[PDB]
Amino acid sequence: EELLDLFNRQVTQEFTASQVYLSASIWFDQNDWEGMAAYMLAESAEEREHGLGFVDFANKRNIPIELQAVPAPVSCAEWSSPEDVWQSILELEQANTRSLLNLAEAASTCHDFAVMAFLNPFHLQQVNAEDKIGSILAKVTDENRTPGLLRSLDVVSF
Amino acid sequence: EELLDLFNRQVTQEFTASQVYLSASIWFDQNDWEGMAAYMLAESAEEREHGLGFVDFANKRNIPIELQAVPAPVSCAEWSSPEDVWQSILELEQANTRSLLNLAEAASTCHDFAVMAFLNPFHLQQVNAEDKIGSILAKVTDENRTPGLLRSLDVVSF
Amino acid sequence: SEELLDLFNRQVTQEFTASQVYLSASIWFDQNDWEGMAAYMLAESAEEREHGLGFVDFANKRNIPIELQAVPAPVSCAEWSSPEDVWQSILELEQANTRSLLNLAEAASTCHDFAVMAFLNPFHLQQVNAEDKIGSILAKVTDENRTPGLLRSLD
Amino acid sequence: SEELLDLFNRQVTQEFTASQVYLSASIWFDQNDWEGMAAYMLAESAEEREHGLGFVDFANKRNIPIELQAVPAPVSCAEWSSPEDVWQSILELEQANTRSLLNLAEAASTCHDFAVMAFLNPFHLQQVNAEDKIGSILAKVTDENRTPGLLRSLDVV
Amino acid sequence: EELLDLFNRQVTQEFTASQVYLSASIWFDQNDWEGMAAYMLAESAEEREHGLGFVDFANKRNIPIELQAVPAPVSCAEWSSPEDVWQSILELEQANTRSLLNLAEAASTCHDFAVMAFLNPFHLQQVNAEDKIGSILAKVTDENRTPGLLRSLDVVS
Amino acid sequence: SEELLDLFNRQVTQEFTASQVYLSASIWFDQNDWEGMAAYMLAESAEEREHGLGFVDFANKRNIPIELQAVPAPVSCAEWSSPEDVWQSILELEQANTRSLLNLAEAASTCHDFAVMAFLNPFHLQQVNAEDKIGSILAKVTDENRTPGLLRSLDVVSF
Ligand SMILES: [Fe+3]
Ligand SMILES: [Fe+3]
Ligand SMILES: [Fe+3]
Ligand SMILES: [Fe+3]
Ligand SMILES: [Fe+3]
Ligand SMILES: [Fe+3]
Repeated sequence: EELLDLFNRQVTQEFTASQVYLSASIWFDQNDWEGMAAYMLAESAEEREHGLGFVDFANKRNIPIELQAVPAPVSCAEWSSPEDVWQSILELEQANTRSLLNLAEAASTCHDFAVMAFLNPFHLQQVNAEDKIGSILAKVTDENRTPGLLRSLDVVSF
Repeated sequence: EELLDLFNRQVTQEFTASQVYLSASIWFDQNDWEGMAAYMLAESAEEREHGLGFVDFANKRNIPIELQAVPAPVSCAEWSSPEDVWQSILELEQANTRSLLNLAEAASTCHDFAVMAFLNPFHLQQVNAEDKIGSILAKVTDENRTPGLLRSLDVVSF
Repeated sequence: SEELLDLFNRQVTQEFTASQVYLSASIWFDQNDWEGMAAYMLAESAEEREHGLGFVDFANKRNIPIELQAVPAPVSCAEWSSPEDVWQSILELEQANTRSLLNLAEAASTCHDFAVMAFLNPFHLQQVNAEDKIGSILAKVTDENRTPGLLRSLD
Repeated sequence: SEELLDLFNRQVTQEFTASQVYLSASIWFDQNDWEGMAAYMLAESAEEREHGLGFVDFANKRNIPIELQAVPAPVSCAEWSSPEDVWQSILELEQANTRSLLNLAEAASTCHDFAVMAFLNPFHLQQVNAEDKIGSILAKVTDENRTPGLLRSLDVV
Repeated sequence: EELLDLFNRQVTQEFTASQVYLSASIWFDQNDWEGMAAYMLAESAEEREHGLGFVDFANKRNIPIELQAVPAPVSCAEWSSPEDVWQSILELEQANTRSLLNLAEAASTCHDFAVMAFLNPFHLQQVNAEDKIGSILAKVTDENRTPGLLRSLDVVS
Repeated sequence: SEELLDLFNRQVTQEFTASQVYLSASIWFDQNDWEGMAAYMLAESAEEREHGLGFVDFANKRNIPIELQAVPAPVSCAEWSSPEDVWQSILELEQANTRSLLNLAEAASTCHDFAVMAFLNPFHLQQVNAEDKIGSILAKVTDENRTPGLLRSLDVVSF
């Protein structure tokens, strides 16, 4: 079953994203962006919570879950500035949205109304996540035009 | 794109509805039905809030909103009793409902799960609204069979 | 449209039917001195009645004619002889409850009745939880009843 | 004795029957935009079910075997055309409810079943109150319904 | 009466300004200036409240009100930066002020003391509004001389 | 010190690996209607992840570069068929967690890295408590499961 493999994968995607968020916190912390680091860390925990929510529903609905490996984050090796980090995070959220939409498609094809109902809050959370990340990225990109100015986004606002 | 156009039209319909409700408040106040007036004023505000909720979601989801003219209400030229006003308000809500349904249809066809999730509470609200306005119109039509009687219940209820 | 309106009317019957079966289970348990299991069944009986009354309220608001049907006599109680038999029947009840909701949602879907489908969502998720809760209780009951008297300690 | 046990089972059914009849009254009232009277009937529907539950509880304690019967479909609601028709059916229902409790009490009395007679006492008094209140409402409805629209006033109370 | 047509006009002008504020909110939100967007959204609501205030007064004083179309905001098509938006909003407020002054003019010629009294707080509100928009626009125009810096006005409020 | 810097990195991986193993135990228990044991495992999964994050934080402060590695898929779950099997695996996991900390501490001792040793101290004591508590639960489980049904009683009662 496709629906069931995709549900598994979704758990994996949430934990993958949690680890990518953690990688972002690390790069920020190492480069003394403690505000952006705390934001990424908080998002890491929340992504893990989403994974757990998927796990709990699957268990209730007798969808067998077998935990997969959580792949090592790869984009950190390339990051040179906060702009690069926030852009990777945007891509991560876009990919998170795409995987949920694929899972919803499979559910819709199966007439699985319970799964579709379960996913609705996630669909709306993704809209809010891509908007928030996108907006932060816009701010960072604008402020990084003047040397040192972005270092005030961090200290003040986050 | 059909879903962008319909999403924009939904915004217009909410604000059109807001103005129609305001027109109703005005007719009521000018004819000394202050309770019925207060109710229409409350609704006018709430319809505008729905509109703002659509705009907010559209902004987040990158659906470009271009605000359109809000047309002049016209039913208020033909009103001559409260019954006429409540009947037009029922028909407004029926058109608000139809319009949400067209939107949902477009989103369904596009497999736009986030838009469909967003609309759900509005579908349920429209059930409530058509029911509440139907009920008031029934009461108005019944009480208006005895002279003076309708007036005694603007003054009490509302 | 006719099919959707009659399935909605028959969902009310299903909810009340399930209420009565829960009540039946409560009775068997009380008669056989399982007051803890009887209390649980009595609470679910009230809750299934409330679900019915939710369906009724919604139909009234959406102008779906409701005509209340006979609520059938519960019949599994004639054959229950252990708690296990009762909880197995309640599990079957919930699985049937789930299928009737899914059929209704299937007819709404066909009719493009977005409002009805939205109404049903919380109920689909409630049935997921109900089947899981019942299934778990039955697993426990089945395991504990392997030793004489032990199940009496769960109650 | 057999007859007493029969009648006790029956009473449970009668309570749940009346619960459904009150629900049918709520429905007709809601459908016809009498939300106040519909609220009233809904609350009574709940209450009748609680009475039935109290009989089941007692029977279980006293080892009167109960076996739940079908709850018949309400029938009056097909022919109601105005609130007067509904309140009239509900008065009859309560009148019927009183008769079955009195019959059950007769059977208990013949058996010298003092515990059953004691259990029934608060219900006999509740039935007096119920018939009084329903009768009183029916009287208002029937009076106020002589002026078009005036009964809609009662409902907003 | 010109006095009556101008009073109706004024309602349309308050609602037009509400819609124009809403269009500025949208442009800001779409361009990730969430602080400016919130500010414009609150002003949109307040202009609607002013309109509603004129409507209520007109009803009380038997000034027949007939609601006009609220035209579509047009400046938003050409905005490219926050400076452009704020400049349009200043122009809206200036227009808002002239219209109130024209209404007061008509009221004065008619010796309509009640309308003049009703308008007093709005005249003083407009002085405040022009001053406040003018001051934000001066900050915006100054800060936008250094790339990124304006993005700090938004974030700090 | 590269040995030190690698072992520290590997310790993060070990804490997150343990987090996932505890999640897998939680899942087994839930699937098999042991909701009390499943809650306990879930709690422990969060706690191990917290330890991992504490090691990350200290590394960042101390300029020990952390590069996150793959967190391996739990595999003991395939073999579990009773709660005893699950708790046995979790004992062995903790024993492994203990050995990894001790090896890290050895490396820090060789390097005279007093700050790393001081940092590890609370974890060494936590590991004593952890092994003791899992070992104790495993003893109870093993005893109660000698009578059919009895172990259920103590998922539902206790936990
Ligand atoms: Fe997520
Ligand atoms: Fe609306
Ligand atoms: Fe149910
Ligand atoms: Fe009764
Ligand atoms: Fe103004
Ligand atoms: Fe650890």
